[PDB]
Amino acid sequence: AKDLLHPSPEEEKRKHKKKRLVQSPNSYFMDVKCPGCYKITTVFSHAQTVVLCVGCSTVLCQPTGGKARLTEGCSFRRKQ
Amino acid sequence: TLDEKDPRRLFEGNALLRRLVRIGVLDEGKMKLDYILGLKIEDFLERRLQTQVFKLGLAK
Amino acid sequence: MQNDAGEFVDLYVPRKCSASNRIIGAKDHASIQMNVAEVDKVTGRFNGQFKTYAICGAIRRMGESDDSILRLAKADGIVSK
Amino acid sequence: NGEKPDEFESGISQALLELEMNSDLKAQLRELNITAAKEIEVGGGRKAIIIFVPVPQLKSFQKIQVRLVRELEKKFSGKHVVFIAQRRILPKPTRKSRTKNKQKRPRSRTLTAVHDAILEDLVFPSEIVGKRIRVKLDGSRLIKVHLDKAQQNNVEHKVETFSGVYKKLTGKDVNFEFPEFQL
Amino acid sequence: VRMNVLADALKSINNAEKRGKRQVLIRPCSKVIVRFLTVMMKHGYIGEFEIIDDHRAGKIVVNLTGRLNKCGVISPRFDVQLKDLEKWQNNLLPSRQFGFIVLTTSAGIMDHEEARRKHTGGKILGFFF
Amino acid sequence: GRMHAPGKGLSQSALPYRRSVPTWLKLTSDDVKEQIYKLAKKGLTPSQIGVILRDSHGVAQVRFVTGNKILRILKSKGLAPDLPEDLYHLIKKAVAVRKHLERNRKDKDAKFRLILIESRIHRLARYYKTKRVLPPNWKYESSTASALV
RNA sequence: GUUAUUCCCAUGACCCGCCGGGCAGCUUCCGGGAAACCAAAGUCUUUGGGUUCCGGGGGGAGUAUGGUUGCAAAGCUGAAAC
RNA sequence: UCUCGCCCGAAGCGUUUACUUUGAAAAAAUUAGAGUGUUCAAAGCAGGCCCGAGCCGCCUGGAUACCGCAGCUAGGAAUAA
Ligand SMILES: [Mg+2]
Ligand SMILES: [Mg+2]
Repeated sequence: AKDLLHPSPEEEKRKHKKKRLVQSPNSYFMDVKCPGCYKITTVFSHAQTVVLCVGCSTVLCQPTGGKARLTEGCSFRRKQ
Repeated sequence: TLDEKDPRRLFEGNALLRRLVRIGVLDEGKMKLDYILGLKIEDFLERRLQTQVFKLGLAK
Repeated sequence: MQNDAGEFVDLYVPRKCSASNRIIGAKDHASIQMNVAEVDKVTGRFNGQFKTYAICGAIRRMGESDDSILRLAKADGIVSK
Repeated sequence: NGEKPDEFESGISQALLELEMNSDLKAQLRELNITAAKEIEVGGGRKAIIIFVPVPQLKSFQKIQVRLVRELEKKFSGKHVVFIAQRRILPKPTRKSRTKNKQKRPRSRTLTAVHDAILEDLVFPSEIVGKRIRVKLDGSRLIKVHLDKAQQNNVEHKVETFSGVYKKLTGKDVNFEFPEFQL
Repeated sequence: VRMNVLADALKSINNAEKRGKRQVLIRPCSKVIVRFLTVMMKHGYIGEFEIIDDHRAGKIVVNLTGRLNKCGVISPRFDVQLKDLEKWQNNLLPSRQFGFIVLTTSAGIMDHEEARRKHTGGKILGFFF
Repeated sequence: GRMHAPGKGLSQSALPYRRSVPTWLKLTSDDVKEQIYKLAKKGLTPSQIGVILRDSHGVAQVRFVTGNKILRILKSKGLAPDLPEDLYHLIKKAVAVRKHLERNRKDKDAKFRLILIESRIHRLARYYKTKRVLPPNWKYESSTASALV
């Protein structure tokens, strides 16, 4: 015997993105809070463009297969 | 093979059964099509002339 | 099986399995009739009664029986709350 | 447009006019309007009030309702006040209705799209997460529907109200559920 | 690719019954597939089931009873005119009073013998026993 | 798997069940559209325009935040490229592989891949003629590819 | 949990994972198979997922003859008597 | 729509089928089948009863059925277009 309706939330993180029952994706929005002048930047984690802020005007994310990584002293959270 | 309320069954199924009564293969009771299926070859060998002659005597 | 005359002709009822609900045949000699005992109340003494489990062959081969016994004891409610 | 609004709605329609009187809803309810309402018992003797909303004007009932559900409860009994809109349920064209020289039909006016959007409307302060049509061993259908965990206690007591309201609107046997929200 | 999705479903239950499992999944839905299981629920060969609402096209989780030996689909869906079902009675179902056949009649999805009570008939969905 | 290469990977994206954005992204549909006119004035793909909002400006899928889709938004006030982008990109490399064959008329691995890319054009011509957004007189031989980079 | 730039700072290098698709393997009475064997050669008399090419006792034989292509060598299509 | 003589006819007079069920429509003959002791049977459409002539005689039978596909009409609106 086996369960489908009530699996474990341990089990379903492990399973693939679109292979679970609700299929909600695995990326997140991250709150890059650069010390540039004032601005909190919402930026996609699995990004593809060089996310250049408009105040400080430098790099905040690297385009990388998978997910971006941050440059120097940039802190973040999730908006939920 | 046919439905229950089939009037083609009701005229053909009855009249076949009445034919079996007018020969006397069956009883005058059971009027169902499955009781036709319960028949055999020895009823017909009884209802031939010589065996009813053998049942009405003088046959020897 | 009963007819329209309600007649008992049918020979025996073969032991249908517990997990599979599958019929155990006559010559299926890998069947099993498991029997786990009742215990009492607070005393923890043997009740003179028990509960009977019957499992079929293909469950028994594939290792499936061990999930089936303890979950049926759970379906009894005799191994966990 | 051939309306004369009745007594309990007149108690309702005066209450909104009483809310734009030098409170936080003055220029707001000067640009917010009326459709209809009803007065519905759920649970026996405890009656839940609901009102109806013009559909382009829903966002005025949507962005501003949390203080507004407090206010209208002050004027009405402290009983349950839930908000839904005016949905024109258009039937499909059957072959013998006519070809009435009508348009296509939209899918904001059709049945499957209508009454799933009222489950949206009832549970406003909490986003629904997942419905489960559990098929009971007959011709009956449960709606076991997941709900958010963020505003959970806000929509804790409302679930006693909701199943009674959604059967009179729609005719469906629901059961709102509180599990976790799972990212 | 993905075509005739009733044939998709009735291999999932068949492979889970002959494996002997407890509950299965069928990753698309249809009002075809809801009403076909509604035929099987009303007769009781399979237990409860429960449709997980995906906003695109849901999934079905069936609590198995364990009765089924074969749940199939007639693949091109031959049309059925009446007095031709006894042909399909001899052909498909194993005995004379076991099994059912699922028909697509003028007033919905029906049962084998419920179809000639309606005396309408229609196209096939499949067979089960 | 796929059409012209037997790969059966599964790399897709899925929208979650959750609807329009809950707390942040204070950004109206009129404000989304005014940014999105600005992007396609600067000359970017609708497949690129969706990327631009998605990383940089915090925006989710535009279907929720506007009620509409970015090409229907685009066509409202006339910014069309007038040759669709499925047909644009496949032509944009079909010119190059013909050009690469013009200095290597022995690279027959590249010759076979031209057949696959010419396959994909004339299938996609058949679809766009069926929705009537691409008119029935339209053709594709050699030089239609060239000036339409 | 180590180790290399210089040490946060990134990636390297292994170590224990979970995901996807990939070439393969081990075992198993899922069953299938005439058997060898097969996770597909399974879900088949409890036979109907969609779809293309094909075999019908061995010989004569891809032979004779036609068309058709090839500069040619030969290719494709293909009998019959017995 | 009550242009015609509160309900009815009729009148504006319909995006189609496919499919399904009824309804028509068919030539018999042959076949399934009814009925009939042609002496039974294959047949055939025959006969059955009263009146000692006597009544310018009675009664019933010579059925029913499937008639592919296609065309037609009226019901059914599931699946597939
Ligand atoms: Mg292909
Ligand atoms: Mg092929």
